[PDB]
Amino acid sequence: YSNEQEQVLGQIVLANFANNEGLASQGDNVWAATQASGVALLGTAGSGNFGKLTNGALEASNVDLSKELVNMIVAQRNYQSNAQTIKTQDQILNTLVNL
Amino acid sequence: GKLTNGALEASNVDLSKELVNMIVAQRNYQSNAQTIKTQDQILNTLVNL
Amino acid sequence: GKLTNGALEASNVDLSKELVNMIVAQRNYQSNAQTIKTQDQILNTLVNL
Amino acid sequence: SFSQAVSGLNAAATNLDVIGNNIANSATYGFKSGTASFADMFAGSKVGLG
Amino acid sequence: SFSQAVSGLNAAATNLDVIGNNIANSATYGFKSGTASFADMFAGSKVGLGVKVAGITQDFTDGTTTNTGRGLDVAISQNGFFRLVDSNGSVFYSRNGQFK
Amino acid sequence: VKVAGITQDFTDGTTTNTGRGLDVAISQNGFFRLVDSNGSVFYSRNGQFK
Amino acid sequence: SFSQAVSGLNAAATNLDVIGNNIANSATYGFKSGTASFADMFAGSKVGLG
Amino acid sequence: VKVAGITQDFTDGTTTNTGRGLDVAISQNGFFRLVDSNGSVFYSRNGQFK
Amino acid sequence: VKVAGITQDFTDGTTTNTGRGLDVAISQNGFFRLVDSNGSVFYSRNGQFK
Amino acid sequence: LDENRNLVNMQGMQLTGYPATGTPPTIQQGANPAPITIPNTLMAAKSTTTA
Repeated sequence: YSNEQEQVLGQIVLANFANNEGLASQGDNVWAATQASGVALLGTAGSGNFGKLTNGALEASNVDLSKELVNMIVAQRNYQSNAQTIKTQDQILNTLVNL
Repeated sequence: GKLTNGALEASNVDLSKELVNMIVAQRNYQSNAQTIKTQDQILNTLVNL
Repeated sequence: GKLTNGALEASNVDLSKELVNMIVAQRNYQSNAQTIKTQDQILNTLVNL
Repeated sequence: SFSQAVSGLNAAATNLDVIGNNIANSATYGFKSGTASFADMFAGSKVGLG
Repeated sequence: SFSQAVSGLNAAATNLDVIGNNIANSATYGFKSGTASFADMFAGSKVGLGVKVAGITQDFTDGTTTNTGRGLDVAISQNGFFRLVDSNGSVFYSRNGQFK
Repeated sequence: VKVAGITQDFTDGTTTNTGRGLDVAISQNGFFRLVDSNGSVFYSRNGQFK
Repeated sequence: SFSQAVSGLNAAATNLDVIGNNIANSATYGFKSGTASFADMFAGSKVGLG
Repeated sequence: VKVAGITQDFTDGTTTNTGRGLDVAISQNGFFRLVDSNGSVFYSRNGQFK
Repeated sequence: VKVAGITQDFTDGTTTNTGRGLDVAISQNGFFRLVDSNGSVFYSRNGQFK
Repeated sequence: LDENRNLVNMQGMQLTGYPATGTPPTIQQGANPAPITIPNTLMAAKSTTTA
């Protein structure tokens, strides 16, 4: 303020959940607490089970491309393996039906 | 704010920070394109099965 | 709009956008070959029966 | 029948899809990576269901 | 299927393009760098559906006040915008003070 | 299925630089009304003239 | 796309050209220095065009 | 690595005489207090007034 | 192969002289003990003290 | 920020937090959070009570 003072227009409120992985994503990068996901269990940013709030910083993408670039390949090879099964299933059924 | 006479304002764009980001952007685009392979292979896989 | 004396208008088309559309068109069209083929094979079973 | 296989096939696709999203979400600022978890089935007989 | 890839692929392309614009505008005086901000999408299931671009946000942190010596060249130091008009009557806002 | 119509993305592209005199650009919505030799009338956006 | 890169590149070409002319005329008498002034370009979208 | 911050070394410089009257230097800790036209309060160490 | 673990090296580095008063450096084994906000006892070796 | 002068993200979601009351204003510790805002108002001249 211009009168060598300052108000307090609010305080940022966090939300710590005892249970996790129940937070259902809702399209945009937001989560919603559901049944058995736990109550909101509010709490300030200072103490307890909460973390510091660095100013001017942003979270990373939490993904390392080297890890999924090979999981993709192994999942693919699994996919053609399945398809060979289902190929065999189609093949088997095929011989019996034409017989 | 104040108005300084006889001067202008730069572009505030630093090249040392943008060239490094462009490498990551390119490799990320390549990795995104890599999924179309598996995906196209799966489709072919679903079709040729 | 405004004018400019000495200039030309581009084609407002992007290849990087367009090729991947062409891939899904290649894959999507094929995914329709399978329905017509399985729609005709079944009929071939009936006539032979 | 197809049950022993097609379900797994679907599972496989999901296992791929959850990867692809992570590939696409590699530039967002608030993302968290995701994987899949599976589980077998058993009927009255001791043969798996998929 | 393709939705998880192509949409995200589009995002990546867009990112590079804005980066290029920065490189293409590192010399223009009244310019502000812009960066993309993304956002995922979800259906009713637990699987994702790719990424949509959410916004092209500029960074209005002021730059360096390089001088030229001409009288009709003024520069802002903090929050503010020159108000420009056109022949038709529409209004605009800018920060390039290279007047004439 | 169908084909509702064939549309055209009318988002104007880039304005290049050629230095020639008889070249004109349209920065926003706006068209050039041209006439054929017989007297017909068409509308175009090309800035190539001589 | 190539549009923004080409525009920036042939803008920097003129930017080098004006400096070259200024250097080459650093000894003439009735000479006034030269400088280039650029201006970026946007279409109807939110992403720039160079 | 995270940039913890840019610290400043607040030792005093070398006292240099200039012969003017509107100029004062501080030998140890302390700051001049200035008021802006907008009423803001700032602090400084260069003693050279007008 | 696993990763049996990450091992830190605990050799003492050099000892830069910056000139400030509110800063120290340990010469051998020993760690500064710090407590933030709520609780917890962390250990450090950096000597830059606000 | 916003025309309604609210702490809002890239999708129209107001950030919620502890409100503040009193003079001088101070926050609460157990109140249900309300959307945070940045009013462009003016401070009132509060007379001296203690010294």
